[PDB]
Amino acid sequence: AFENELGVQPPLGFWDPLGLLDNADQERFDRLRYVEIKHGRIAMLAVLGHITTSSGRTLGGNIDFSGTAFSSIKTGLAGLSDIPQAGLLQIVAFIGFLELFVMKDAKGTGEFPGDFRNGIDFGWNNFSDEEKMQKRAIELNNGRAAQMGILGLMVHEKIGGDPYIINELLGY
Amino acid sequence: AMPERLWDSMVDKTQRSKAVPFLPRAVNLDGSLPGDVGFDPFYLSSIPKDFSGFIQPPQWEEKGIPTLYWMREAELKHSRVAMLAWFGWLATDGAFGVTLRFPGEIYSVENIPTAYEAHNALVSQGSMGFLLLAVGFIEFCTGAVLVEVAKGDSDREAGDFKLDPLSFLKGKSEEEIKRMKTREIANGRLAMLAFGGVATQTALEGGNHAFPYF
Amino acid sequence: WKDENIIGITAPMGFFDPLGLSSGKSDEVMNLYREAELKHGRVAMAACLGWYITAAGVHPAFNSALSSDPLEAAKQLPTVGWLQFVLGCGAIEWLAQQIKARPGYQPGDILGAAYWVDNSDEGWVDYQNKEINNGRLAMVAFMGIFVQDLYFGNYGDQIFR
Amino acid sequence: MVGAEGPEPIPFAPSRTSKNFDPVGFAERSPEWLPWYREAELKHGRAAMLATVGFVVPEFVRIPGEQFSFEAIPKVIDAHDALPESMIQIFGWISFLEACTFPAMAGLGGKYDRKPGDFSFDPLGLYPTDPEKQKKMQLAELKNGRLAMIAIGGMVTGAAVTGHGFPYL
Amino acid sequence: ANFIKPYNDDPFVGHLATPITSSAVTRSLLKNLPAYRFGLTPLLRGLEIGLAHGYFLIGPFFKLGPLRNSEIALFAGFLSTIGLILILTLGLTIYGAVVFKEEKVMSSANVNNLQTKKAWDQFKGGFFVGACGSAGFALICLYV
Ligand code: CLA
Ligand code: CLA
Ligand code: CLA
Ligand code: CLA
Ligand code: CLA
Ligand SMILES: CC(=O)O[C@H]1CC(C)(C)C(=C=C/C(C)=C/C=C/C(C)=C/C=C/C=C(C)/C=C/C=C(\C)C(=O)C[C@@]23O[C@]2(C)C[C@@H](O)CC3(C)C)[C@](C)(O)C1
Ligand SMILES: CC(=O)O[C@H]1CC(C)(C)C(=C=C/C(C)=C/C=C/C(C)=C/C=C/C=C(C)/C=C/C=C(\C)C(=O)C[C@@]23O[C@]2(C)C[C@@H](O)CC3(C)C)[C@](C)(O)C1
Ligand code: KC1
Ligand SMILES: CC1=C(/C=C/C(C)=C/C=C/C(C)=C/C=C/C=C(C)/C=C/C=C(C)/C=C/C2=C(C)CCCC2(C)C)C(C)(C)CCC1
Repeated sequence: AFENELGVQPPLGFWDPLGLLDNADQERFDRLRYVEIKHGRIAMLAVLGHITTSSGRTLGGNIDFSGTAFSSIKTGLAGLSDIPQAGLLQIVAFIGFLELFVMKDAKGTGEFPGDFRNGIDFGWNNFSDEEKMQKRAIELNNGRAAQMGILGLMVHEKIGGDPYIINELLGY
Repeated sequence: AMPERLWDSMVDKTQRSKAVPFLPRAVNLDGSLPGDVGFDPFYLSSIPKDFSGFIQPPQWEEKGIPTLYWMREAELKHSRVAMLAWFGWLATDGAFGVTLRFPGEIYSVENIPTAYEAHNALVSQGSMGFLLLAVGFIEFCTGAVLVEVAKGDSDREAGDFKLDPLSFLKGKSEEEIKRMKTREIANGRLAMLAFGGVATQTALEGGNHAFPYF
Repeated sequence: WKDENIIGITAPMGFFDPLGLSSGKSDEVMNLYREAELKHGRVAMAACLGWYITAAGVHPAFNSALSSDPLEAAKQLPTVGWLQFVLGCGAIEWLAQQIKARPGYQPGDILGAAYWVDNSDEGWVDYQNKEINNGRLAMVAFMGIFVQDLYFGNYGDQIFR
Repeated sequence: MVGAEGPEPIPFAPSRTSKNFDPVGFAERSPEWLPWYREAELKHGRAAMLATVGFVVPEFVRIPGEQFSFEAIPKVIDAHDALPESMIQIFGWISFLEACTFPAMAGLGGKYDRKPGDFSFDPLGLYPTDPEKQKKMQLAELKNGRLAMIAIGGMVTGAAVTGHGFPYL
Repeated sequence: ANFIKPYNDDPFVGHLATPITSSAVTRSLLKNLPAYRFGLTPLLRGLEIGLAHGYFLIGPFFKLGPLRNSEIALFAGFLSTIGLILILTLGLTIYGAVVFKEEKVMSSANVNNLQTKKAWDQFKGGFFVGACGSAGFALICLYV
């Protein structure tokens, strides 16, 4: 049923070990696709906002009026308590306001789950149908690989000193 | 697992044991033997091995004892020894009023205060070593029969020896014999656990060596 | 696949598969499972044997260490002494991929014994069960002795010694 | 699911029901394990019902003896580690009862005539005559056992958190 | 079970099919060695072979040499690997000059065949390039 879709490719093939798709309709799957993409779209950006801070490139000046600085705040989970409280309240209300209104398919004319384009074509018909299925799988596989990356970066920074468990070998 | 299981040739999935009604009855148990309530939760009667092999090895000739038969013969001997041993352990301790001891200084109270130290004390002396030889003669003269019954050449019941010197049972109806036989078994069973009690307590850290051993 | 791959089905639990990890799966993902299981057992059987010999005292080349979680993972040098070993197992894996892309191949038959036996000689089926049943007992046993040393200090026998 | 009773009208607090409760499908996958599953579910429920009241009564009663007392042990959560001479002993006698259960487990399934969980244990005589009341009777044991499995997991975990008396509040 | 049968179901042929002769390890291994690999120009067949031999022939000359304990221990022996390769190549030239016969008809549909005079010459020259180059490669790898 769902064995020939975007998301199925070598080496593993159709990889359903637990068996969630043995009793899935179209509606059951379309929820699984729509959000595994969404989990990946967070994690791919969670790689980008994260590497550039541990490499040291920080925003110029102080953060606010009252004088907290971008360079003082550490990378990882320990930097969440150095940001002010009202600074965290602006970020969460942003990503709240994001998903409530503008990450949304309001016209109902989405071609697939994960489509937020809302009927304003950006050159997607420029892509041929094979090139369409290529780019949709690259986002997903980088989505799936970044999830295990950030889950790496969160667990290794809690256990060890730096998150970069792979840069730890052969000299940091 | 694809052979025919061994649980079927020795478990009889039609009836249930009187003792433990949730288990099915072992195949060799019946109501035939005295003192039987179908009690075999570990299915020991059902082991298809020849336990006469211990006396004579199976490579001597074709031969086979029933497993149930060898068990009854054991249980009677375990009963008889324990009925005398529990009784003899207390009687030399003075649990029946009189401290019953053999004549002579060596078996008196001063050399052996209670029965608990009679095994180690008599073993050094030799009286223990002598009784080992005296039992040895009887066992050898009475354990050869197990072989005969295992060759099918005898119709003797388990634990049956023509030992009735006072003629308790000559001419008794099989109902009378079976009831008497059940008494050998029920009193023997209680005395197997009585001796296991007395020998255990009397050997822990506390525990006296008086008639009551608690 | 369950009815054609009888190897592994024994008396304690004829085809023990609770949780339905095996229920309604294609051959290719099933054949992966058997080839994974056989590989895990083989490594664990060789690890158990290699751990007991280093534990018992006989550790021959340079006379370094008795406890063998120190010997390997803090102590043995990362740059060469681990690089080569993993490289040497990598050439065996590469060789086994050439083994797997041939006709008439079993899930775990590197030696290619199916060229002399069709799996219907019970002695062959029976002996194979010996390898895989042991392989299974070795996977749990290596995990038991690894947790025993990762957490405690004792790395030898806790049951008999 | 058919024949073997147990799924009945009790609304779950998420908007689903227990009219046929098998989310991950243990009935359709390996149904040969179904007599082992019921037999497991029972023994987990029977021991949890006894251990629930087993936490009730050692607050106010305390059977005569110096070894366990309020002055000896105030916190009944600590009766486990501070009476180990009684702990191995209860463990030893349960092993005699669990050992006579093996041959019933060895033919659990179609080979032996008995239904799982069903000891021939009725001294008092309270299991009724006909199916209408008997299936209702077996069903009341299931829910009371399941209510008691989740109960003591909340009672014992509560006492480590709160460290208080019997309703924990 | 039997793990030994007549090779290619020919009982009278003088060969035995054992796990040392025809097992899955020895089949896939030998089929991927350059003297038996499908899809190789006879130059390439000789190149690879030479690339793998000149590299280890280095070792016993540099270590157990007559000048092994000198400041020119690496030079002494490298030169003597080249002299060993010159003798081996010389055995390859003469072998093919006598085993194979020149072709009359320009007819040549298999230019890939190794067991011919033209290809053996290419196979011989590839051995000499790969063995002198691998002798020079670990001259760099040991100079460290
Ligand atoms: C270990 C205890 C146990 C066992 C063996 C069973 C066994 C069974 N239950 Mg049951 N149940 C239990 C506890 C248990 N129950 C509890 C506590 C509740 C209350 C929530 C229920 C409520 C319940 C309902 C409402 C129904 C069943 C039904 C069934 C039967 C079919 C389902 C099945 O095969 O899955 C059981 C198979 C298992 C392998 C047991 C599951 C054990 C899992 C794998 C443990 C994993 C962790 C778990 C989620 C606990 C979370 C705690 C923490 C780790 C997060 C089967 C006889 C159905 C029935 O009667 O069918 C006729 C039915 O309708 N159960
Ligand atoms: C890598 C380990 C591994 C793998 C891949 C397998 C795979 C397999 N086993 Mg198997 N097995 C294992 C370990 C493994 N087993 C161990 C350690 C035991 C001893 C209990 C067994 C006992 C066993 C029996 C008796 C039988 C099989 C069978 C099978 C096959 C069918 C069942 C199935 O599809 O499960 C797929 C398995 C997996 C996808 C991997 C398991 C996933 C694990 C990680 C879940 C949790 C692990 C565990 C709970 C960790 C806690 C314990 C401890 C190690 C930490 C399948 C090829 C059956 C067979 O041979 O059919 C022909 C069969 O009858 N197995
Ligand atoms: C997972 C398997 C495993 C791993 C990772 C190691 C790792 C280690 N062992 Mg060890 N060992 C193993 C299994 C393993 N051992 C087994 C099964 C034995 C019994 C023969 C030994 C016997 C042993 C001794 C006595 C010593 C070590 C030592 C060592 C260290 C140096 C490597 C060495 O000299 O090995 C030596 C042994 C081998 C290289 C053989 C193991 C590999 C087997 C499976 C051979 C299979 C190869 C392959 C299948 C066949 C291809 C070639 C063949 C056809 C000719 C290193 C930490 C030393 C050490 O660190 O002590 C503290 C040491 O003194 N090994
Ligand atoms: C998951 C995303 C994520 C999260 C939670 C963080 C978290 C953090 N970053 Mg970081 N960062 C990330 C992604 C992330 N980063 C990316 C994407 C980049 C580069 C553009 C950086 C570059 C960066 C710098 C240069 C600095 C931080 C800093 C910080 C800290 C303070 C917050 C701040 O000023 O944000 C700064 C956020 C940005 C500069 C860019 C945010 C970009 C977001 C993720 C885009 C997603 C929403 C977007 C509108 C989606 C577009 C959809 C479109 C189709 C409409 C905090 C620990 C500061 C600090 O103290 O360092 C420790 C600091 O100086 N970050
Ligand atoms: C299981 C039975 C049993 C055993 C093994 C013993 C063993 C012992 N008793 Mg004892 N006793 C028993 C029953 C037993 N008693 C009974 C039932 C009584 C009371 C009637 C006594 C009364 C008694 C006294 C009064 C004394 C002992 C003493 C002793 C000790 C030394 C005796 C000695 O060396 O043998 C010497 C005795 C003999 C060699 C007698 C012959 C025994 C024959 C050979 C046994 C075979 C016949 C037997 C009845 C079976 C018949 C055949 C069978 C097929 C039916 C020794 C510890 C002495 C001691 O140290 O006290 C502390 C002591 O003074 N016993
Ligand atoms: C003189 C004077 O006045 O100057 C002072 C003023 C003042 C105010 C003091 C100053 C300051 C500090 C400022 C302005 C600091 C600003 C900080 C800022 C602006 C920080 C943004 C973070 C954005 C994040 C984390 C985005 C996360 C985005 C996330 C987590 C997502 O993944 C979004 C996701 O959406 C996708 C893509 C798709 C959806 O399907 C799923 C979701 C929704 C999950 C200065 C600079 O010092 C200057
Ligand atoms: C014009 C405008 O205004 O907007 C446009 C801008 C633009 C650019 C066109 C846009 C776009 C598309 C974008 C931005 C797409 C971005 C995609 C992105 C950023 C995809 C990352 C994947 C990362 C992965 C898979 C990492 C895995 C990493 C893993 C698994 C690791 O191993 C981590 C590892 O760390 C450990 C644990 C240890 C170390 O030993 C080793 C390393 C470090 C390796 C938008 C959205 O259209 C908006
Ligand atoms: C706790 C005590 C217990 C013992 C001591 C015991 C021992 C033996 N079991 Mg057994 N057993 C259980 C309990 C016990 N089994 C349980 C709970 C199950 C269900 C999981 C179970 C399942 C099977 C199957 C499926 C088979 C089996 C057999 C034998 C066999 C003879 C071997 C021989 O001598 O060949 C012996 C000694 C096999 C048979 O009869 O044929 C080969 C066979 O298939 N069992
Ligand atoms: C012992 C053993 C074994 C074996 C092994 C071996 C035998 C190996 C070998 C190896 C080798 C034997 C290697 C080789 C290598 C080589 C090389 C690495 C080369 C290189 C080269 C180069 C790179 C090039 C050169 C050049 C040229 C040609 C031209 C000019 C320029 C140059 C110089 C650049 C086994 C596994 C069985 C098992 C275990 C044991």
